[PDB]
Amino acid sequence: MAKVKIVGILNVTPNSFHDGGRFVETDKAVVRARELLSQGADIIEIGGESTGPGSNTITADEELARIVPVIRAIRSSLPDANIAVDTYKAEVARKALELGATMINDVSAGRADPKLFGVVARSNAQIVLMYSKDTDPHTSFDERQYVDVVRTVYDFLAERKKAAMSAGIPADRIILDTGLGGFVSSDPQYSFQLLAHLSDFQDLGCKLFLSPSRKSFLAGNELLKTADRLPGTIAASAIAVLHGADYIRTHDVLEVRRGCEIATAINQPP
Amino acid sequence: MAKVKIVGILNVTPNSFHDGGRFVETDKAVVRARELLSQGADIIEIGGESTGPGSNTITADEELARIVPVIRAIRSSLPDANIAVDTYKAEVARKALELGATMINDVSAGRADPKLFGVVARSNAQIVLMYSKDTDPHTSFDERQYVDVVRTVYDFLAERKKAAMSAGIPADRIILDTGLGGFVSSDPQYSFQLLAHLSDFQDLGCKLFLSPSRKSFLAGNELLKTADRLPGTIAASAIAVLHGADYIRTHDVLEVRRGCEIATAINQPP
Ligand SMILES: Nc1nc(O)c2nc(CNc3ccc(C(=O)O)cc3)cnc2n1
Ligand SMILES: Nc1nc(O)c2nc(CNc3ccc(C(=O)O)cc3)cnc2n1
Repeated sequence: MAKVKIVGILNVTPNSFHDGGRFVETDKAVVRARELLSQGADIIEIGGESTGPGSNTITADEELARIVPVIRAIRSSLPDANIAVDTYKAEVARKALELGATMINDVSAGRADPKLFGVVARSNAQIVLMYSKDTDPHTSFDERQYVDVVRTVYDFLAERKKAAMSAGIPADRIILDTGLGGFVSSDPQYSFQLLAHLSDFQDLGCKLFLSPSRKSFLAGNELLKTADRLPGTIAASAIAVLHGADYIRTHDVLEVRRGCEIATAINQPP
Repeated sequence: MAKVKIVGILNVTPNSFHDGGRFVETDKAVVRARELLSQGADIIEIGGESTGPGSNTITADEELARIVPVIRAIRSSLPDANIAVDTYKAEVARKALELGATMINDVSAGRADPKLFGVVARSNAQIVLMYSKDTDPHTSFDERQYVDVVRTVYDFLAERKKAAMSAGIPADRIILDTGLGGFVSSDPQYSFQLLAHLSDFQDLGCKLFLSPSRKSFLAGNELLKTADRLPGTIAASAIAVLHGADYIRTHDVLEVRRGCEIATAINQPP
């Protein structure tokens, strides 16, 4: 059984407000991609629009203005790099694929932009379909309750896979993500239940993709801030791999790679 | 489902027994004990004789000269702390129990000293019986092979539990440890198989105790040295808890506690 593919998060978020222009943010992104690769990332995932807590929506033009220089610079300086883009906007995905990205990660599962499925279908790229409790990726993180969150998410992902296939994406280019954290509920129990039952989602026939990545459900009893959730991220990501994850999305490539290697080894027979 | 109990390692083997100082400074050990407690250790485990790579045997007299001052200082400045002692020697355990230790951790599983079982039986302390491929804790770490390491270790622990009980120790005071790292084999695959099948040991009726703690089986494909094994230790300890460990022994108390809390949460039913 194979190693997990580590997806290193590269957020392009211009919020410094100083004398330097867009080039400073682009240069920051390139140094960060080099570091992620140094730490053993298999894939560099570029995102121009945060969907974390308290985030809001940007225009497609602003999102392209952020990620296009970055993709260009990484492709030229690091041509071996495997590039993914985190976007739910068809116009953003189309340009990113033309510039050499090979993976599109859609937190809306193709629901925010009905044209995105066709953009990926006409390419050679893979698509990540993630479960979210609402169609809008920037909905507030309410305390959503579930009678059976595993069944709810499973039925959702089955439906979205069938829609992606009807739009022309073959099953072997579809990757599935249960969602975690606020995407599921501000109540952490449901994220833990998806992690406990993650192997069930292998019956949909698709590779699995997870992003524990210091999310709110890892706050624990101490209600840890983001900066203190690295131990919890390592544990959650290792257990996800133990239960079938093929991709792990993370800010902390070195540590999460090494932790998930242990999970992979525990999964091996003699 | 209860939290794991975190056993914080306080090893007071001196830097260089023969070349430098004969003992550690007692106040520095107390400082470390206070940090382990403040990081969330439930138990402080004092040991005067190390058993990792290349360790040296020491006499019972010298072992007492190491741990007695440190136990006395901790019981005076931290009387609420739970004390365990890591020793395979009956005369060390006897004095440790007199001074208030409530758990004896024996890496020989009661084999190295025929009197140890009886000393523990005449106390109210718990005893940890760990599997090792050889009785002598300082045996070199050979590449021991197994046809079925789970079966071998299971039958060993069943036999040591029966021996402890024959010596008057009740089953509800017996704690079992599969061993990890060189205690099992210099081949890491056998330590991963024990972790993968740890739930098989719940048939024995005893709480389970594990010490991933930056051991050699966490070296991975990079053949990481001790300093780089914290992520793997978090992942292995978390997975051990997910698979039924009741105690986790570590010197990285803060991080391993937080990671293991995630494993406990994933184990909880809706
Ligand atoms: N495929 C996939 N899977 C994710 O889990 C994901 N998460 C984020 C970032 N969004 C969040 C959402 C919630 C939280 C919190 O509750 O803390 C944090 C970050 C962005 N892209 C993502 N893509
Ligand atoms: N109950 C229990 N369980 C242990 O696992 C343990 N380990 C050590 C320390 N000994 C070792 C042995 C092997 C290795 C390596 O291969 O790296 C490292 C340290 C000391 N007390 C212990 N007690």
